[PDB]
Amino acid sequence: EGGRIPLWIVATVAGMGVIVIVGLFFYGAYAGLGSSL
Amino acid sequence: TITPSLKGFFIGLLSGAVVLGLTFAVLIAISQIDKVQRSL
Amino acid sequence: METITYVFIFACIIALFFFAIFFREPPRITK
Amino acid sequence: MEVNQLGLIATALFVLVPSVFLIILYVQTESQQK
Amino acid sequence: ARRTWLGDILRPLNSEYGKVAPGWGTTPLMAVFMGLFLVFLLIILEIYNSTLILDGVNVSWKA
Amino acid sequence: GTFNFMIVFQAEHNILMHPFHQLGVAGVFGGALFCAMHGSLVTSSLIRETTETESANYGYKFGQEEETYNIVAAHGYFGRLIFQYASFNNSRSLHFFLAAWPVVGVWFAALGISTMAFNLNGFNFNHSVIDAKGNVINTWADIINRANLGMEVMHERNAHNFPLDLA
Amino acid sequence: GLPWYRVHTVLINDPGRLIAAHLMHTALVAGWAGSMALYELATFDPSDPVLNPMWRQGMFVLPFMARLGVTGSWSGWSITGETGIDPGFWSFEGVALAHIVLSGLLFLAACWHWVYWDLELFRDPRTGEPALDLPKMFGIHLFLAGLLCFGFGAFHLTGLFGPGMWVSDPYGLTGSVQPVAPEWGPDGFNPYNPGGVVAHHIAAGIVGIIAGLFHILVRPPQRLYKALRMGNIETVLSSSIAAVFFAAFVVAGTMWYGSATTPIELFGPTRYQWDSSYFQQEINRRVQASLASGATLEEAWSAIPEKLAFYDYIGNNPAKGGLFRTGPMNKGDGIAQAWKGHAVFRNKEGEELFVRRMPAFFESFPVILTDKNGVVKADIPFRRAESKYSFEQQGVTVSFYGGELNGQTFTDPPTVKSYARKAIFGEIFEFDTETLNSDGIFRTSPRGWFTFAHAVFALLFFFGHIWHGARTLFRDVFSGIDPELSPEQVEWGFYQKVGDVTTRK
Amino acid sequence: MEPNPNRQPVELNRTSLYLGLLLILVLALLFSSYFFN
Amino acid sequence: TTGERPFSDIITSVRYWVIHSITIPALFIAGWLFVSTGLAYDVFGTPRPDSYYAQEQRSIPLVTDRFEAKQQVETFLEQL
Amino acid sequence: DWRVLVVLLPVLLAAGWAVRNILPYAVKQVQKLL
Amino acid sequence: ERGWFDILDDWLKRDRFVFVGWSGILLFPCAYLALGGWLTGTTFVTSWYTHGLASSYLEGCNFLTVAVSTPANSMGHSLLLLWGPEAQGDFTRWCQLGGLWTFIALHGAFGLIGFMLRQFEIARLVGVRPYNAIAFSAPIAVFVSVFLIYPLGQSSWFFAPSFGVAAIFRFLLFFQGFHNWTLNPFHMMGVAGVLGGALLCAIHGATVENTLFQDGEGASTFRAFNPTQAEETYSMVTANRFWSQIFGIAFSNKRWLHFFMLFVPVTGLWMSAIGVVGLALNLRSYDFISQEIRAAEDPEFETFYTKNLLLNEGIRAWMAPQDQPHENFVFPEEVLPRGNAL
Amino acid sequence: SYPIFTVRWVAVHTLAVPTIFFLGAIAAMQFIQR
Ligand code: CLA
Ligand code: CLA
Ligand code: CLA
Ligand code: CLA
Ligand code: CLA
Ligand SMILES: CCCCCCCCCCCCCCCC(=O)OC[C@H](COP(=O)(O)OC[C@@H](O)CO)OC(=O)CCCCCCCCCCCCCCC
Ligand SMILES: CCCCCCCCCCCCCCCC(=O)OC[C@H](COP(=O)(O)OC[C@@H](O)CO)OC(=O)CCCCCCCCCCCCCCC
Ligand SMILES: CC1=C(/C=C/C(C)=C/C=C/C(C)=C/C=C/C=C(C)/C=C/C=C(C)/C=C/C2=C(C)CCCC2(C)C)C(C)(C)CCC1
Ligand SMILES: CC1=C(/C=C/C(C)=C/C=C/C(C)=C/C=C/C=C(C)/C=C/C=C(C)/C=C/C2=C(C)CCCC2(C)C)C(C)(C)CCC1
Ligand SMILES: CCCCCCCS[C@@H]1O[C@H](CO)[C@@H](O)[C@H](O)[C@H]1O
Ligand SMILES: CCCCCCCS[C@@H]1O[C@H](CO)[C@@H](O)[C@H](O)[C@H]1O
Ligand SMILES: CCCCCCCS[C@@H]1O[C@H](CO)[C@@H](O)[C@H](O)[C@H]1O
Ligand SMILES: [Cl-]
Ligand SMILES: [Cl-]
Ligand SMILES: [Fe+2]
Ligand SMILES: [Mg+2]
Repeated sequence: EGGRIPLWIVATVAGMGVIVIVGLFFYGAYAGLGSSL
Repeated sequence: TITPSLKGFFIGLLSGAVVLGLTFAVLIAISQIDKVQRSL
Repeated sequence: METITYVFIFACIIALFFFAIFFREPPRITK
Repeated sequence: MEVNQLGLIATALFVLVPSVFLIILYVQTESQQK
Repeated sequence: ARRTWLGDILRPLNSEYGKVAPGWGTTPLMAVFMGLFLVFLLIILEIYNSTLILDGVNVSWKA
Repeated sequence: GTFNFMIVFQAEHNILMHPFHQLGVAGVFGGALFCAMHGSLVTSSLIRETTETESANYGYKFGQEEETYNIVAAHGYFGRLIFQYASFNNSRSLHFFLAAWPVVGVWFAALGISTMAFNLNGFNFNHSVIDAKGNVINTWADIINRANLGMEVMHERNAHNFPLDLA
Repeated sequence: GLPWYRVHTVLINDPGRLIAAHLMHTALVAGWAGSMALYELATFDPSDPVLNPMWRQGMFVLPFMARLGVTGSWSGWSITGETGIDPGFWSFEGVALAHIVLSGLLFLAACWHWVYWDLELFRDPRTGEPALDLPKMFGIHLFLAGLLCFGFGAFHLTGLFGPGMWVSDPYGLTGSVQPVAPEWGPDGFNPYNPGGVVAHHIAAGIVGIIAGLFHILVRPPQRLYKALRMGNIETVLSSSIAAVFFAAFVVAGTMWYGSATTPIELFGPTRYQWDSSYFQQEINRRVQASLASGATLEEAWSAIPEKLAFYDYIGNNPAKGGLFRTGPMNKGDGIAQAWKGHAVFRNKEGEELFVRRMPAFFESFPVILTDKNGVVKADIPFRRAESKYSFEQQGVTVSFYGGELNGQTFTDPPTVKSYARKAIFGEIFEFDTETLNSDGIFRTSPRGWFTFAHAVFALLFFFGHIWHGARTLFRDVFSGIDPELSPEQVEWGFYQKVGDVTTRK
Repeated sequence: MEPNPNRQPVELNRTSLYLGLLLILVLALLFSSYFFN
Repeated sequence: TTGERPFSDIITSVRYWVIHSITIPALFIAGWLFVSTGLAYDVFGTPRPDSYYAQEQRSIPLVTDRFEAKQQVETFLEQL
Repeated sequence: DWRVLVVLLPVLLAAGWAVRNILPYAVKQVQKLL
Repeated sequence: ERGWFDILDDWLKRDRFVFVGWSGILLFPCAYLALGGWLTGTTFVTSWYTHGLASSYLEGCNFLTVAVSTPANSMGHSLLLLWGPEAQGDFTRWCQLGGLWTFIALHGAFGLIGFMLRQFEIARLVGVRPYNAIAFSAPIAVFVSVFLIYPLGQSSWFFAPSFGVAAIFRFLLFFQGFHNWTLNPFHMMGVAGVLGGALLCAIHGATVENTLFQDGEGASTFRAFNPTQAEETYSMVTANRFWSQIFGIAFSNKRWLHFFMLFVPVTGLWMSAIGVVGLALNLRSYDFISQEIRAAEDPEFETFYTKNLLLNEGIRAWMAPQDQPHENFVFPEEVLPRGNAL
Repeated sequence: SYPIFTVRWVAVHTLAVPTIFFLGAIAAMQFIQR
């Protein structure tokens, strides 16, 4: 139904998802492959 | 005779022909189905 | 001769600055 | 310094030929009426 | 305009400005020659490039 | 002397791998891009005020009250080149962007040099990728490193007496 | 008034003065050709086609005259090193004279067409307006182009009525002008097959005659005439420039990679012949064959032609020059005098060592010597304190086979090192560095210079094509857009089809 | 002969002269070192 | 406007998220598995951490022939 | 290869669920155009 | 009149969210594949067999170090088609051979052509002059000279830029060490066009924003503009006076100003392209002969020009063995040029 | 009222679909150890 889930919630959740995934990528810089260790 | 690279050439030639053929077929089809509306 | 040439071109550029600023085509308001 | 002997004439003409061309065009613009 | 002996002889060759064949005319035949020309250029490129290698065609100074 | 400064800077700080210099490049490459963009779009939409034989620049008169190009037409073009909401229709917003993009980028460039001044250097991924046994698997970062080493060992060839170049 | 960058636009509506300007341009170009040839003849030294050929002397037009059969001078020499030959009128000088006379006649014709610009021929018989029927003009010109192209191939290149063209062996040792039969099989499309060149001109010529006839007789489709604006001479400018940049890119490529039409005796070797050690391989093949047949090492190397050794030298690689390193290759390394012979390096244990050659990328290169298995055996150290491989430590010697130094062995470490430094360039030569006050710094050949100018011009002509294409298709808005242009045409949601008013919603 | 009607006056204003001279002089200041080499 | 439904309307609608609470995670998990199963290595020919070198080899398996390049890589991969 | 099926298994189950949730509105769109 | 061509033309030119046009038939597949190829390569594809490098996220590289690397030097200038005589239809081997490089370069090239055709097509339909297409000739001159002409003059594609952040950085440093590219006057004009362009962007934007007429009550001034307004939103007369008094000269003509904004960075990029065409043939501005003659004879003569050559010499010797692995360079420690201590 | 499948829909998905797939792939890579 076109308008039920408020756009500000979608933006906040989408944004948080981006931070989590990019955060995971940064964590990976320090562990496993590409970590220098 | 037909060297392996001449065969490769024909294959690349047919693949491009198929890519272009299908593309224009699909676009011609969609253009005929969804016509623009003009005043008489 | 090279030093003379380089200094000459530079001097000509500085002279050009002077004329471009003080002897410009004056901006005139019209429509 | 052992520079190329044609460097002087090349530089001089490079400056003079187009500079002169512009001066010719400018002056004959100014002398037109209006 | 000035007429000359040569101008009069050549007159017919410069008299059809703007003359066209109707509609699409020979465009379809033009397209086919263009298509064949494209394939031709592709062939000579790929030979020079050693992407298309043919018997008896040694792309080198040694042939 | 400018190029000398740049090469030695790269050797000692790996400036290319520093995000502030990368932002700087984005600022100047983008500033040039947007300059050409704005120039082309305004020029593309100049209103016809001149004949074929005269320069279109005589179509604008210094201090005229009317705008000299059609922004709606410029927007109609650029919005179709990409998509509608990617193009500006507000001139003030457009010009703010033109100011802000290169300025902010060059601020970061300035800050790159000003912070590498205190030896907080570009990213160092030298020997970052290692195989199962522990063999170093080189990346383009390590090839950058080889170039940097060449600059380092050669620069100021008579100036260094001790093994580390600490300033 | 007209801005400076538009002054020549006064010719757009003036066919007669356009022909005059074209005539003047043609006169300038032919005059340049004549001048250039005369300048080259005033400077060229014909005494040594082996070690001082045209391409070592900064000759640019000379190879183009030689390519098509002009090889001799009225003074008696020929580029192949012959004496007492009679070239007839069509010597280098005769070719230069013809271009100068042509230049003059074209200049006079330009003057006539400038003054008598108002010819009835240039006006449309129905409107009295200046008009050129470009579609038919194209057919006429294409037909003539076809005729000339066919005749060039069928008569000149074949030698049927003409001299033929420059051909040579795979190593550029025995080049000469020869009649060439057309190659009609698939090898005609091999860029190194000269028969392909002959076949091209015959076949493309015929196709040009046919298509020319077509274009004279059959009018353009209304739809193509309108789309390509065939009533506007600037459309022809746009498409011609396009064809020209295509052609410019092609001649740059074939000059750089080499082909039957860019022979190494005329333009110099290619960089790729150095990249693949093309001449070194052939030299080695010949030496091995001589040894297998029972010759001594001295006899084996002495049987290597001077000219072949000279190709195996980096100073003749066109990828070793500089943009502002001006003039002949002779101005850099010198006028080559003689091959010093083949340098063979040995350590104290008597094992043969090979100097690592300089790749084209490198303005400078270290001296490193390896055995036949590529293991480092000697070098010239930078830092000395931890040197292990110095010529002094390893007792490196150098012996020469063939050339000036045949039979000699050098043991003095600075002398041996001096020869090793030369060996990074390949085969070692003696040069006259005094005659031209040579500076010791590598310059490119006419192959390099030709390729540079043409790749640059080609790229710039792409902009020209784009510019004049834009001018042709957007002529109606050249002075600006419609002052009454409706917002509906440029806003969204009014027309179903962009810029078509009949499709309004 | 009758005049050629295609003839047109030509112009270069003062600003263009200044811009042109600047281009030329600056190009000369740049390329001159390479000419002297 | 050009006719298509506004993005804001779409991404705030229940039917969008009914569909995409499934399609989005599925694609993410598919990508994950492309790597976790090791299929990514074999599709593209990318060495695993244990397949860059043979145990005693310290020479890079560089391609040196144009037309026998494919066979060279095959030969290199046999030597693992 | 078995991993090809394991990797594309979530994808095909997602495409099917999307079709089931749009088929009444997809048939409606196609019939309107035809 | 209203045949299949005209019907197809109607559909291609529909006013939709993403305009298609005839140019879209070329643009969209080539652009999509170029971008897709890059993302694919940098995520999954190695450079082990062509360069001896890891180059993908899969191998452990990050955003800055991933690349789609050029093919091995032994590939020459092979088009390296999937069905060509090198890969022979094998997708895996094709990736291992650097087939994605020519894939991206070539689709990228036809993509840029499609984009510039798109610029022409849209301009014609909307009825504006095609200056945007014309300005885009500069990005085309750059892509073509650098990614195609440069490697074509060299031994192989190997020496073209690799499609990656750090790989491009490597390309810059290679050009410094081998070509002394900073000394090249065509590169210098490029720098002037880019930095001059960025200057013009900043100064024009700032000038407009600081000579605005008050056309609203808001302290945030953006809402006080209407696209359809006839009036200029800022004062050219005030802008002109400010600059005339600050800098000595100022624009007075708005059409000249905006054309000059096209001209500067467009011309600069064109000049840099010409320089790279020269470098394709090693036709460098590497040296000043007068400087070298003096320095060789006079061991006390030193300039910043001679200092920079020493750096180049270091770059070449230190980077070459790993950067050019097909050469099999072994430079024993003792031959490496080094100053004192370092 | 509004169409569901459009040119815009295709363009969006040609980018969106591989992007999410790729992100899952790169997410998984962060747990790989030598
Ligand atoms: C059987 C008869 C016959 C034979 C034996 C030949 C033989 C030949 N032809 Mg000819 N031809 C013929 C009939 C024949 N032709 C006919 C009937 C026509 C129609 C009129 C032509 C039209 C024609 C053309 C247009 C060309 C030839 C060329 C050639 C040569 C090919 C080898 C070469 O050097 O290519 C080198 C050229 C190529 C490999 C083509 C390059 C294609 C490029 C890549 C296209 C893209 C251009 C674009 C601007 C590039 C920008 C990007 C770049 C800068 C990176 C060879 C001499 C070529 C030539 O003149 O060589 C010197 C050539 O260009 N022919
Ligand atoms: C296709 C063009 C072309 C080519 C490839 C050659 C090639 C050659 N010539 Mg010939 N020549 C030509 C045309 C050409 N020539 C013309 C038109 C003339 C009349 C001027 C001559 C007269 C001539 C003479 C008298 C001599 C040669 C010589 C030579 C050789 C050395 C070249 C050299 O040192 O260049 C040097 C090249 C440069 C220094 C590069 C030029 C770069 C310019 C200045 C760039 C300009 C930049 C521009 C201003 C920027 C604009 C920016 C703006 C748009 C914003 C070489 C074989 C020499 C030879 O050895 O004779 C036996 C020799 O003595 N040539
Ligand atoms: C067959 C080739 C050709 C021909 C016949 C033309 C002809 C024309 N051009 Mg095009 N153009 C070309 C190629 C060509 N162009 C190329 C290769 C480029 C990119 C460099 C351009 C870019 C271009 C632009 C941007 C413009 C034109 C314009 C024009 C028109 C007026 C020209 C004028 O009055 O200049 C007058 C020129 C001078 C008074 C001096 C120019 C000095 C030059 C820059 C340096 C010296 C060059 C030297 C003498 C010649 C070297 C020869 C070279 C080929 C090796 C005219 C229709 C103009 C137009 O469209 O008007 C409406 C215009 O604005 N052209
Ligand atoms: C307009 C869009 C477009 C364009 C311009 C290109 C262009 C290119 N592609 Mg790309 N591609 C596309 C879309 C496109 N592609 C799409 C949609 C896909 C997904 C399937 C691909 C997937 C793809 C792959 C995997 C590869 C390419 C490759 C190439 C290159 C070589 C193509 C070739 O040699 O074909 C030659 C064919 C033609 C030029 C068409 C000929 C049509 C003529 C006019 C008609 C004659 C044909 C006739 C009917 C058939 C009879 C033959 C018979 C005798 C056997 C070139 C850069 C290769 C490359 O990048 O290698 C590095 C490569 O490996 N493409
Ligand atoms: C950036 C590139 C570019 C752009 C934007 C333009 C733009 C323009 N061109 Mg030019 N053109 C170009 C390059 C370009 N051209 C090249 C490289 C050539 C060959 C010399 C031409 C030849 C040309 C002619 C003869 C004419 C134009 C004209 C025009 C105008 C009308 C549109 C048109 O005809 O496009 C043409 C379409 C294209 C350039 C797209 C080509 C797509 C090809 C067919 C894909 C091929 C794929 C290939 C086979 C894959 C294999 C690769 C291989 C390496 C393996 C417009 C100003 C016309 C004009 O001036 O009208 C007034 C005109 O008459 N063009
Ligand atoms: C790096 C660039 C520097 C910008 C920095 C500024 C940061 C601010 C962010 C602005 C970014 C610009 C995006 C504007 C976005 C914006 O701010 O406007 C918001 C806008 C709102 O639209 P609506 O919700 O009204 O829905 C649109 C419909 O109503 C139209 O029918 O949504 C979009 O346009 C995003 C669509 C995503 C695009 C998906 C389509 C993909 C197709 C590919 C495009 C092809 C291009 C053609 C060339 C080949
Ligand atoms: C504000 C934080 C500083 C960031 C820089 C952006 C704004 C300042 C730079 C402008 C210099 C150009 C010359 C003046 C040009 C000029 O005169 O500007 C004029 C322009 C309009 O002026 P107004 O008077 O309408 O508004 C400003 C005040 O009066 C408040 O209404 O000012 C603004 O738009 C300020 C916007 C601030 C809103 C926050 C922006 C934050 C940007 C985010 C950056 C993130 C970086 C990401 C990198 C990875
Ligand atoms: C009239 C006459 C005559 C005569 C003639 C003559 C004597 C001639 C001539 C001529 C000539 C004698 C000529 C010429 C020429 C030349 C030229 C035309 C040139 C040019 C040049 C240029 C253009 C350049 C450029 C450049 C430069 C400077 C530098 C670098 C770059 C370039 C390359 C760009 C006679 C008796 C027969 C008879 C009848 C009449
Ligand atoms: C190659 C190839 C192909 C194709 C393909 C493709 C088409 C692909 C694709 C693809 C794709 C299409 C992909 C994707 C992707 C992606 C991604 C991976 C992403 C991402 C991201 C990110 C991570 C983000 C981030 C960020 C940014 C950028 C900004 C700011 C912030 C942030 C941080 C958020 C084919 C089969 C034909 C064939 C052969 C080859
Ligand atoms: C304007 C000067 C004219 C001088 C003409 C001298 C003709 S000389 C004549 O030239 C022929 C070339 O076709 C040669 O075949 C022939 O051997 C030679 O004697
Ligand atoms: C208009 C003045 C031109 C006069 C020059 C014509 C030279 S004519 C030329 O002379 C050569 C050497 O004697 C002969 O070898 C050759 O057969 C002959 O054609
Ligand atoms: C996609 C390639 C474009 C080539 C255009 C050639 C059009 S061809 C043209 O098409 C008309 C309808 O469109 C027909 O009425 C006519 O019979 C046919 O000759
Ligand atoms: Cl230093
Ligand atoms: Cl110290
Ligand atoms: Fe503006
Ligand atoms: Mg990790």
